[PDB]
Amino acid sequence: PHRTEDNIRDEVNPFSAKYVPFNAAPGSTESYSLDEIVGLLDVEHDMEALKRFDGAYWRDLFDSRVGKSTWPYGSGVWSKKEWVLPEIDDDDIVSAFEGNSNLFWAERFGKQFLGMNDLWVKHCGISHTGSFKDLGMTVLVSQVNRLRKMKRPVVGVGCASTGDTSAALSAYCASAGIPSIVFLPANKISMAQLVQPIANGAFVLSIDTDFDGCMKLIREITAELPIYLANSLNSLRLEGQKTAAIEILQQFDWQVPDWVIVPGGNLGNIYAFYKGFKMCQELGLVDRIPRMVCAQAANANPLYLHYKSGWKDFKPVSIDRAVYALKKCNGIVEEATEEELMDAMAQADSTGMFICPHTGVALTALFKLRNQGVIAPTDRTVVVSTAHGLKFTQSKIDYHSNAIPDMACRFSNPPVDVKADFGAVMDVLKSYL
Amino acid sequence: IETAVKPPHRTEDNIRDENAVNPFSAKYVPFNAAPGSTESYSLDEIVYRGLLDVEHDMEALKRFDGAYWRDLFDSRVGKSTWPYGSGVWSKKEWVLPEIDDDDIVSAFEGNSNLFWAERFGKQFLGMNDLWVKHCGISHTGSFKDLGMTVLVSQVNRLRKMKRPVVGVGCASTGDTSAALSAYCASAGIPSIVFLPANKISMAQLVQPIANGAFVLSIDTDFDGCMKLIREITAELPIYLANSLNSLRLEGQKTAAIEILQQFDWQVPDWVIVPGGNLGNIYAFYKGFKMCQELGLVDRIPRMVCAQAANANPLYLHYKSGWKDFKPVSIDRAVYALKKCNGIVEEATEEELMDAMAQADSTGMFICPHTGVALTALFKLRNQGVIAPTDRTVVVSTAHGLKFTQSKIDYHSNAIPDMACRFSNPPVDVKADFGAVMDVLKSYLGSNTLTS
Repeated sequence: PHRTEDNIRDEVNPFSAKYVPFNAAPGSTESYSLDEIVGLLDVEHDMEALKRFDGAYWRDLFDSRVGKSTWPYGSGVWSKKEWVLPEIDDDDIVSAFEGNSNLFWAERFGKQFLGMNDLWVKHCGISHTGSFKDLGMTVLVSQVNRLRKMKRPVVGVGCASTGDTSAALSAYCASAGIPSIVFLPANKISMAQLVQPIANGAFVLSIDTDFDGCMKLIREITAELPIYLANSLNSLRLEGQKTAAIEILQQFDWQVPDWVIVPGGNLGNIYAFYKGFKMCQELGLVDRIPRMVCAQAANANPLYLHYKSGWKDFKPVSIDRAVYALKKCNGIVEEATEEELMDAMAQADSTGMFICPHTGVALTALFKLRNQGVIAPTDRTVVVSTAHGLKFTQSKIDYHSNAIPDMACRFSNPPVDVKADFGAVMDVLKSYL
Repeated sequence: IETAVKPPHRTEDNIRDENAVNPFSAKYVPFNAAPGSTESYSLDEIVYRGLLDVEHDMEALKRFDGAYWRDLFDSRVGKSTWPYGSGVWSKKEWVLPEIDDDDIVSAFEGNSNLFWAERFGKQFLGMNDLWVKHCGISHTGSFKDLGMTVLVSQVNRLRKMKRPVVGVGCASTGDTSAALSAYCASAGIPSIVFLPANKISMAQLVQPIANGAFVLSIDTDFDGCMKLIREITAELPIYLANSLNSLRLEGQKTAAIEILQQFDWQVPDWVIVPGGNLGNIYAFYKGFKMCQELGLVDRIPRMVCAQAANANPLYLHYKSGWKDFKPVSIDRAVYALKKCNGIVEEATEEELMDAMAQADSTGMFICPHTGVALTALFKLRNQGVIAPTDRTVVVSTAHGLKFTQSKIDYHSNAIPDMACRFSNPPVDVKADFGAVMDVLKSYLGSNTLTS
């Protein structure tokens, strides 16, 4: 007769968190009940309250929740609730038990292509929406669900993008029965790109105008209707995303890896991991944080240049957080060309994986840093995969059919045509074998 | 009191640290018979006297009580050690007891997400304890990975014992082939796909291709193809994917053990298994059964085999009380369903799709088979067979991401001979505040009279 929510409702909160200006002096502070958006905001937890419990207490508390199907600890994010949204009521949490993603030992690729024996991939993309964003959306949508119930007018959530952010947002909104709206220029509508929000019941508007005319319409609409924008409560999603780092540690029985390579499409990622590794060390779960590499596609943004110039010319798509993080962990930034990224992807896939392009960027960077002697053959290294390879089948098909203009596709493995003659078949097989 | 761990060591070397007599073993046995024949797993038998089944020495296993097994397995949860980091190998003693960890080929498959379908359960079925076992949320996006790690590990073992095995072959284009080639690539074992040229589809073969499989586009049909395969394998040491079929079930059954483990060893009332491949339902039965026989739990759940309408004679036989059943091979499914007081139900193409759209509307992103499973669940709910509070688990065998075209077609009302009654296409609107505000107002249902 009872659901898991009842089961746990059967059992003062010392923990809390608040918005704070990202990296400031004694500054100000906002509440999560508010919709502040700005200087970027950062979520700050009461470290004083948390330090009242030692490292062993936190390691054990979290480990005791591993493998459970209870509410809401069955989630890799909520199993660390005290460090994410300490004050939310379990009744408001919107979760699909995201997290607890596969931590894969890349034995063959590590050894055959990098002379490594301890290379791993954190498959954040192996989840229900096929994206790392689910970790952040469970937090954002839960908070929105909380505010909604406190009768703080919130008729729905809005979004103006067509990628993974939108897919994860609409999936969680649908889960809580919260209206989800997607605002897009008609010429940007692609059934393929919108398959998830669409399947998830989102209200997708094909507006006859351009991006600018669209942003203008959104601003006007949200100005008169209680509709929060996806990338508005951006700071909140990092609280969910940072648990992936805590998870890596937990999965290694609380041993800190030497290197963690994070593909930086969204530069908030690297900061989220840093935030997660950092909270673990500050609270004594572990004694150190790993050095991190921000792997970027060539010419994606000025981050790589600044890194090469020792950060000297850096002045606070917003690389502030990434710079801060990399500085704090003696980090590094490396690039990968379109062709390196794709060839690395084909090489990884040839060893049995089925990765996303970003992971190709991460592995290219790993290759380079290996040659440069920065990363040792025996360094325990973790590459973060943020999206399921299945989302990039067209790209793989193009590469393997040598259909990518201005690229050799040197590792393509197209089907081999052969006549239905025992002799002919035996000959091609003989060569292959 | 032990030597410090070496930095050049991998988790595989790290566990080689072990030496007495292994009390556990398994062998091929004729499926469902009386006292008799047997063959080793190192052998390549396929039929007997016809299906083979893997039998474990229950005598040896029963020497350890239920609590010992529950605790041994639970102690491996959340670990990244070799090979226990795998949801399959964490139950090694019950899968391939004699294989050496050095021969195991694994990508730490298993430990898949067990999701509480709160909203769908309550809103569409009046249920409070409905769950989905996401076997499809894995590296190849398929449930087959649980079986291929076992099959490819065994093949890898036989290969190293110098028992000639130059590679593995396959004549299909679906998930089986994707999982097979991924694991083969992982062990550096040649993988070959034999297909008629007219059946080659880059989209259907993206994984074996990306995984380095040797894909042959043969100018002939299916029959000419099977003939060629029969000939090739007769002169070359190449095992066929669906040849060592029995072995795959050993891996697949761990999904059932995992469901129990995830519910803190509490047996669900119902488990609904979409039966495209009829071996699935038997694998789950095998898993639940072994847990009860060894005392981990004291009962098995009742099961439902959810089939697409007219997929095979299983549904009919079930309706005729199995009376007319005479031993693509439904023998295993029948046996299992009989053993657990099981049920068979159907779903039409449209019911399956509508159910899929309804499930997705609550936040999921399921495969068509899950639609079949939910349609069956709906029916059994109406019939009163399944109670509103029954702890029920629906098994999803493939990631919804593998069926985006299908969803796109349905939501764009482009599926011939179907209403697509729950399609949710994008809504066209003019760039006018008033216009936009009007559609949103309607959507948000902010009217008090037509609320």
